[PDB]
Amino acid sequence: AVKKVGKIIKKRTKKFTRFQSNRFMRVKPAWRKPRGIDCRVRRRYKGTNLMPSIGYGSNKKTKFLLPNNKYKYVVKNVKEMEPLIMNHTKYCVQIAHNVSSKKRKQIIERAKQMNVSVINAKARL
Amino acid sequence: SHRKFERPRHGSLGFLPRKRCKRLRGKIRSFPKDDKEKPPHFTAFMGYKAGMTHIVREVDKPGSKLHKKEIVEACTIIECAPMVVVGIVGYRETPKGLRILSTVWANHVSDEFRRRYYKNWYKSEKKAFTKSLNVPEATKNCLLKRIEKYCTVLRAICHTQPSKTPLRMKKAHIMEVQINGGSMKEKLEFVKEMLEKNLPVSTVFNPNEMIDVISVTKGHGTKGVVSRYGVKRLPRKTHRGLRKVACIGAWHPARVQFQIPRHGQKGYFHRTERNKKIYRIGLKTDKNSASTDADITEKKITPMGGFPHYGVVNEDFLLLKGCVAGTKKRPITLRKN
Amino acid sequence: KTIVSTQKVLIPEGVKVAINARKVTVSGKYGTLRRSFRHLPIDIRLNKLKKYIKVVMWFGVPDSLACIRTVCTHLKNMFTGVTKKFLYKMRLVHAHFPINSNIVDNNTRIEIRNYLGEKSVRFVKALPGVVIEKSPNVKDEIYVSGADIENVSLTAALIHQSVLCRNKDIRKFLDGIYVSEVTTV
Amino acid sequence: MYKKEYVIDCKGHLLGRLASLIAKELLNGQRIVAVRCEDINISGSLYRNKLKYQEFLRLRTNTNPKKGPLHLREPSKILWRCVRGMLPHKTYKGQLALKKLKVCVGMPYPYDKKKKYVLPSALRAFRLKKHRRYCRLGTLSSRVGWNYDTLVKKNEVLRKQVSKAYYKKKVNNLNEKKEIKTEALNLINPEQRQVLENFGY
RNA sequence: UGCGAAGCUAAGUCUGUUGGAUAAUGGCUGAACGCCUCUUAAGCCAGAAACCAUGCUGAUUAAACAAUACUAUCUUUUUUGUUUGCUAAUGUAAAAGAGAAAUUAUAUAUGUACCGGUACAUAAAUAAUCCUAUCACCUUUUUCGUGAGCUGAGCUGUGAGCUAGGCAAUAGUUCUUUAACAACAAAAAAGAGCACAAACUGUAGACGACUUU
RNA sequence: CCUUCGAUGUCGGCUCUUCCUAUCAUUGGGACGCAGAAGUCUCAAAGUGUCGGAUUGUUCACCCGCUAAUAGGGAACGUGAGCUGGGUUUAGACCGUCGUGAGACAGGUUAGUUUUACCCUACUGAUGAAUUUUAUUAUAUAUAUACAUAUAGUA
RNA sequence: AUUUCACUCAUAUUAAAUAAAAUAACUCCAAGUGGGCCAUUUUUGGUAAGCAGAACUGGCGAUGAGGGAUGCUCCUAACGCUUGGAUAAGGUGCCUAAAUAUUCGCUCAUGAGAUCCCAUAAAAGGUGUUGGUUCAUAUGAACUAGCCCUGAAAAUGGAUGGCGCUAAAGCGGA
RNA sequence: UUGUUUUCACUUUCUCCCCGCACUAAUGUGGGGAAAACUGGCUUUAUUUCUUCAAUUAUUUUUUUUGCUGAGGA
Repeated sequence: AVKKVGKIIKKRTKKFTRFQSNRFMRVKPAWRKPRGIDCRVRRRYKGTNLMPSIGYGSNKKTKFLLPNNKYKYVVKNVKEMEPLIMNHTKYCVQIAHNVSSKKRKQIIERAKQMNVSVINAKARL
Repeated sequence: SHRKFERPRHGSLGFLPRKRCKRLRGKIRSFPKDDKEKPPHFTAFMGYKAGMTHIVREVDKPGSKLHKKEIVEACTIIECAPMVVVGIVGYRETPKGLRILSTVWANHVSDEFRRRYYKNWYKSEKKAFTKSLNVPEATKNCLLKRIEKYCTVLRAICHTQPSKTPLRMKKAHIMEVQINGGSMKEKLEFVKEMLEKNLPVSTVFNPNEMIDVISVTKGHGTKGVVSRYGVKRLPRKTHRGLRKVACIGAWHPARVQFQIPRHGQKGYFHRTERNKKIYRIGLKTDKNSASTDADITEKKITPMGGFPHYGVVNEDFLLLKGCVAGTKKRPITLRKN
Repeated sequence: KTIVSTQKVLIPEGVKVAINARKVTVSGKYGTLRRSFRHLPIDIRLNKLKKYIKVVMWFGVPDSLACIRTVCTHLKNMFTGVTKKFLYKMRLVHAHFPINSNIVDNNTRIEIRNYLGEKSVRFVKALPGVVIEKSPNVKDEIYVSGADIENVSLTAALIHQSVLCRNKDIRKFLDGIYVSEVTTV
Repeated sequence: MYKKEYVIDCKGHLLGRLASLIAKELLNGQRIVAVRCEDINISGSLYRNKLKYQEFLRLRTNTNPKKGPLHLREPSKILWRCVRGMLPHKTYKGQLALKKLKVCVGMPYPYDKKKKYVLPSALRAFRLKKHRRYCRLGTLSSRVGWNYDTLVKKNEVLRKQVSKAYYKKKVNNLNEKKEIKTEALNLINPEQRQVLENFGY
């Protein structure tokens, strides 16, 4: 079912799962196109595991932005945040996972004085 | 394809499942159909199997190769001490079957009767039937009037007296004997008169009368298909043993049918056998219960040395023509035809 | 499908007729007969002061119209059976073995013996309102009489059919009880 | 459909049409109680329907008849089985619909004192041409092995006598109420009397 | 090797129903079709080792049920609530007036009164109907029906009314109208025995189970 | 030649059950070229029963005999983790015919290992809890109630 | 015959019509394939076959969706993800969304009948009923064809898909 | 070898008469006759809100209550 949050339409949630991954442990849920011969899912039999197709693609005006209507940009130190000085309204920042606590604090304070929102602002504290 | 040679199936499917009986006591599946003309009367009794003897009797069958000769017949002795009538149950007819309206009790019931309600009577304090026997006669008569008004089948709860027998068991056997006979009011009065007194075999039955016996057969545990259903033994060369049924079904249906004989419980089955004739009703009081007019010897029924595995028959008894299902000491229900 | 078709029956003199929702009661000096025609779509009109009964059928197809005359004949049979009792005269014929007839329970329950010398008793019970008696003029006769033609004729048929011959040539072993004639009293 | 429970007098109805109507009601969620099931009618002769039931009786799993089609002879159970066949009983919702139905032979204690309804689109009097054969479900059941027909009949005559007494009392009370009302109609103000007279009260 | 109780056991002994409704067939009355016709119309009869019952076996095959005996602190009204694994505590397959008991026939019924019949009424879109809803409060004039306590009977409460009077509602335009039923917890107020095991048994038995003391 | 050649154990008999009816006998009928007796044709009918042996691996057959009758069929040519292994159908060997020969032979003969269930289900017997959105063919001093009733343990 | 000069034969609708005709033509390199099968119509061998062999076209294969209960091939219709609308095939008593619709006939079956493929039925019969036709002084015949009946027997218990349906929920129409 | 022309036979009765004369499905009836003319049909005048003005088609113009949708940002 589609979900609408303002101008943001997500044509589908509950991402596609690999056929028979539910009942086989060696089959991981990551999607694989069933090549098969009599493959049910490949033949598009009713009531089973529909395949992804380009028709589900989201509107390209709102394709990559987060629930805050801003594109995510991942930063590793304070110097990667300079471009946002004049993109603060359309980009939000996210600190990379392997950034230590000092660089994290410095990034948070620099983003705050640049008034750029931070996604994972309360991590490692 | 078809069987090369036909032969009837092994055993009857009308006695299935050949499982152990629920109870030790024989249970009347159905009482004789009530005839409104006859005066009210009891239809059933309970005794205990004592053993078997044989008797000599003079045949009176014209045209029979025996006719005027004296033949020997096997007889079963059933020790029938008098029961006690203790209660009354009324049944009415509903589309769902017979429904009990109520059961009323006598004013006094024996400890032998109360014992049947206990698994551990010895260590209990025997409180059963202690405060419900002080009901006023007003409500007793009210219930009896309702039974007379609405009920169509009357039964009398009566119990045996095992203390009069050599049995080790002390708790009485209880059943209900259907009162067949006159109107509902006449049945009510007939059982009300003898609501607490003894019921001897003589009141229920007569000599030379054909009756039916209901009892549980002698048990044998699990038996093979050969001894349980009578199937034929396999030839001596059979690889994995010969005491079995070879083919237990065709390929299709891809199942075993319930009609195929298998191993399982044999004996301890409930059986109702018809037409056992009463040859003699021997009385406890008389000293020549086993005497005849051609014997004139003073002797009682108990064989010299006691009844094997049973004891001595010190009470009323009846001599039944033929054999009766069950072991010695087995409770045996006798029913009118 | 004809729009309306009727038939008229005349009521004789000493007969009282009551018809309610095609249930007919005919009373006469030989008793009362009843008959329900509620299995037929019929408009029955009884004229009492001018006698006669008219049975009319609206929108009758030939299959249903065939029953108008049947009902009328049944009514006239009730009339005649109530004014003069129906009487079936029966003869018991026999070749070598005479047939012994005994009539009991007030001219019902006729029992015959010695049918082909069988020395076994065959008895038939008369239908309600039917009497069986021996004729006073000719000996091998039997009178089956009563007010209801169905009951009387059925009793005659029962007497005839209770005495059939088995495992023989039926066209040579002719003995049995046969309806000789039908009349009234 | 919108009542808490509908009590249906099954006397004189045709079995299949009654079952269809009951099935739709139960699926839509209406609890119904079917009384006097022994008086249900089936089109076709008694012998023809008896042949149908014999064909049904000859039907059993030959490996184990206990598992087989349980045949059931009470006419109430015959109606219940027909309704179940008109129903998706193997689903949860279908099972709920099936269990919302109660069938009786005769009229037991609660249902003899409540209003009984009738379905016009299922009476024999409206659905069968008179010149055609039909059978009575109680008679068919008795020929098939029920043997409680006469008992239900005598219970019904007793119930009818009780009902007739009740009806006499009700008619007398209605007459008394009518007389009280017609006396009171002259004691209300003429405007109220005029309104009631105008609208038929 | 003889004999061999007991117990098992057949080769030994005992026992193994009668009703309904039908088929075939033969018939009854009887039109179609003036006659005839078992009906190849309506309406009936008799009828078979068949059928269905009866009788018998099971019935944790109905996850079925009844009557009885005895017993477990236990049992009834009001208020507030159910916002170490636990020790206060909530669920609806369906409240919104979930309103409605005569019986029957369908080519007719039902009531009444006399003796199935006769006569007279009633009903014939029958639920297309009827019944039930709002007049709050409080004060006064009072009338008629039910309950406590008192003695067929006085009084108080209650329900339904009559006369006259003056007294309220207000949340900004609706977001389910929180309205039913059943249960549960806390607190107040009133009253109210067995079974298993064990030992024994052997009518039982692979073990359970069963019969017993 | 459609399915099975990374195998569906291939004849018969024995054992055991069930089914069909196109009924052999038994039940009750109709017809006859039907006197009786016996019999033949035929209907409803599948409830009951359809056997002992000699020869042959045999099915079939064919005799002896009993019977009331010794009907015909199906169920993976019912039935091999049920047996048996006589036959067929490996490897030894013999004969006849065929072949130069190795060898062949719906030509005969003799000898030749028959595996596994403790799993699921079915079936047979044996213990056994739990069962409220569940059940009720009533319960109440000629009279109300489903807007109701119903605990649980033992017996 | 060729070559060069002349003159000029509709075109402003195009030397007949129509054309999502240039989505053309051509070249190069290369994959897979080279067991087919089915339906309609035609057709050979065969007693026949879900048999064997061919012709045309469409399919299945390679392909789901709605319907035909079910079904590789039948009918509708071919497929990005959605919201509304309206339909096809086929249905509207319940299962099952929609008619116990309306209107007119027929049919009673003691083994009724009930959606192409499709899940068998014939010769021969009937004084069942319903219409027609042609001969006979309202009769008798002889035909005809609708529905119904006989002909019509098989093996686990059973299948218009089930229930059931007869003032149809059957058959032929509207 | 087409037209044209002609004859009778076609209606309602809650009418009369006769026969059956109560016979009907009937508050009527069957059979056989006479009658005008209500009914029915036709012609002249006035009218269409007493009443009718239809149906189909072509060609036009509105209307009741309502479901879903709102791309874009010049």
